[PDB]
Amino acid sequence: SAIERISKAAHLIDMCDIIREGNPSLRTVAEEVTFPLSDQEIILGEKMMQFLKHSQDPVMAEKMGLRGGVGLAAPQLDISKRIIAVLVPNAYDLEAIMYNPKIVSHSVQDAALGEGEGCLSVDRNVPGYVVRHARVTVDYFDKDGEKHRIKLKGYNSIVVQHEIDHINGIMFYDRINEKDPFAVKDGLLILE
Ligand SMILES: O=CN(O)CCOc1cccc(C(=O)c2ccccc2)c1
Ligand code: NI
Repeated sequence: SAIERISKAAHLIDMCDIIREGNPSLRTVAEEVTFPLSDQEIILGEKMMQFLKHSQDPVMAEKMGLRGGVGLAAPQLDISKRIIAVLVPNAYDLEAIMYNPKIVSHSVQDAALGEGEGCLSVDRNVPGYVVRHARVTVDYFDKDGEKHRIKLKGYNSIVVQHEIDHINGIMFYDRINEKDPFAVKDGLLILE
């Protein structure tokens, strides 16, 4: 069991735990977690966040051969559960382990990072503007089953949507304009 070996106290998540394109799991819709959470589900969220911090540490990332990341979703670890971790640097602009996250409202205005996007499960560069909602209101539960409702914009908004896409089986390039990858449509805000 992926969640079983990953949640072992001694286990450190690394690139070898992250599945890549082709693996059906990344295109499957993740199952919601029930409350109360099991100890493994709590530990998993903590392991995921630990990985993000390790991936953002020069020495640590080097040692473990880690790709820098600002977010991670359980499906990427071959665990089909609606659990995601986000860690956006400013200490941190956003630090959160989210259970059953859901977008409950979104702006009509769209947004896209001017540099495009990349994915830990994608070993290649896919240029283009990843079209997302500029702003989103997200509901999620923390490890204690406490509900949170937050509003995100700018970079944080993009990052959370990218991870939520993973628990719904969507990849970043699925939102890039096939015709013109760098086309600027009315209402699209380019971030940079
Ligand atoms: O699912 C998780 N991953 O694949 C890890 C990466 O997650 C994310 C989430 C949102 C954006 C990106 C980027 O590619 C990026 C673009 C410009 C500036 C900074 C970041 C990566
Ligand atoms: Ni990704």
